Amino acid sequence: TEQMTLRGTLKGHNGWVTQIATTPQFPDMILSASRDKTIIMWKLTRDETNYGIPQRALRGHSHFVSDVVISSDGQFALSGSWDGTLRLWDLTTGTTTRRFVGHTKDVLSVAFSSDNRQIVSGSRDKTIKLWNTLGVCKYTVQDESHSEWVSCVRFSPNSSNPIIVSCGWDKLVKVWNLANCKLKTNHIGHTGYLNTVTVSPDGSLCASGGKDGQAMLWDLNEGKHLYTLDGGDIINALCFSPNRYWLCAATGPSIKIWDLEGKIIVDELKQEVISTSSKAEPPQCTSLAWSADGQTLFAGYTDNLVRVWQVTI
Amino acid sequence: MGRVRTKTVKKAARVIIEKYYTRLGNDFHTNKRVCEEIAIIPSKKLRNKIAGYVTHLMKRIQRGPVRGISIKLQEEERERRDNYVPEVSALDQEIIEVDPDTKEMLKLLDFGSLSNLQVTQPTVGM
RNA sequence: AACGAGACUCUGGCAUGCUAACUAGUUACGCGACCCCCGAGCGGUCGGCGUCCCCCAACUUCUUAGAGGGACAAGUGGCGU
Ligand SMILES: [Mg+2]
Ligand SMILES: [Mg+2]
Repeated sequence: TEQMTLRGTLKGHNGWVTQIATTPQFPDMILSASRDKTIIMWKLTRDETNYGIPQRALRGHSHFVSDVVISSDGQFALSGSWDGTLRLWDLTTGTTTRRFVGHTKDVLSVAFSSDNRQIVSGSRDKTIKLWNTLGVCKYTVQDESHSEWVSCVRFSPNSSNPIIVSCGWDKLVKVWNLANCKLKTNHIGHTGYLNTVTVSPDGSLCASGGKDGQAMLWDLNEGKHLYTLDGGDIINALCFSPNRYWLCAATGPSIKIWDLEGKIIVDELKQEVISTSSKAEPPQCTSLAWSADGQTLFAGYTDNLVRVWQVTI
Repeated sequence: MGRVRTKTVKKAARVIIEKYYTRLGNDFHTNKRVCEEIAIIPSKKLRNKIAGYVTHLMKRIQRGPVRGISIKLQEEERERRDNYVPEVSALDQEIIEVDPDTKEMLKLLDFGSLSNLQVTQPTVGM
């Protein structure tokens, strides 16, 4: 039986942990964006007395850091914060190489191309923006876009003809041809705003969740709606699997991991159960990331902690 | 000290909740932006105070309903209880039964079945 | 329902984030020069002092002043019909 176990916990932050990103190149370094305006790059010392130390704090941002992603080579990082600016870092020293100015409101999401050639950003301006990798504005989706906050944008991993997909606060999942930057199709449903969106590594499904609490699976090839999983409380971040057919979902205080084959829950990752003497008892779950080894997942919470969960047999 | 909010803040927060109930959450830094985008507050301090009272109201609406804001989700749970429910049934057992001087009364309007009796101690408090 | 209180305006505290500056500067070395060995050394090369002189050097940390941000009893524990 495949089970999950709490290996260790990482400390060093001061506010909420908002994003976690791992690269398949270096299996011993993690990026963690937090609400204390810093981005911590970790020294993942695999011991068990602790589990990791912050290696370097990428500083320089005037508000919350909402999104971060590592490049394909492991030498750069892209970040998007709540002052409208995007930053291209250097994982060797710091020294933000290029800031991507141009927005009127906070920057929510950020995503990197398959070859790290274009950049995409969604903000609260109801504007999706494409950028050259030199710090200039390539294209802007001004209208036919969402009517509310564009909460998340992602690239498809396919070399076969290219998709980008965006979810918003207008309870819609919109999909775009990347060459043309026009709409391909709509996706209706999801009563309530949308928190996240993701594409499977095979580039064939989009698992979208939000306030509703139900994770919906959409097909990127058929242009239909496959099926729905009621995730229970609420969905913060949905992430697919690197070497399995699961789907990890971040509910309020828990993490729900489905076997998609017969669409059945495998586990409910609940932390410790102190009798919290009033009010909302547990620190809620913000983000989660699967390691390229497919063996351990990292989860960033709202109480300044980053917890590890290892697959055990 | 102070920290007592004014009617201009409380009424604004109550209206903001009663219209945009589904956009508001439990954290302050998001309710701030929501109220910033849905309303027109002509100051930043007032915006923060309104968004801070909205959070304190939301933390309560998750419990029992407050008595100044009416939403749709919390009205159905009243409506669907004000219509009949299987907790209630009919008159609980339809073999209800009486005492004398009621049978003596019922006899004066022609009733004749399905009753009982009892006689008490002869006056109060004995 | 109205006035007064509050809200409001100026001000003090914070930004290694933005905007940009020989009527403000920093650092760098181009420097060049003075001086002392005060260090290894020779005294030179390396350094140490400079409101001494230059840069069509790179920058805005200190100075200036604009735009935004940021604090809300928001978080946690008690006391509260
Ligand atoms: Mg009155
Ligand atoms: Mg309290």
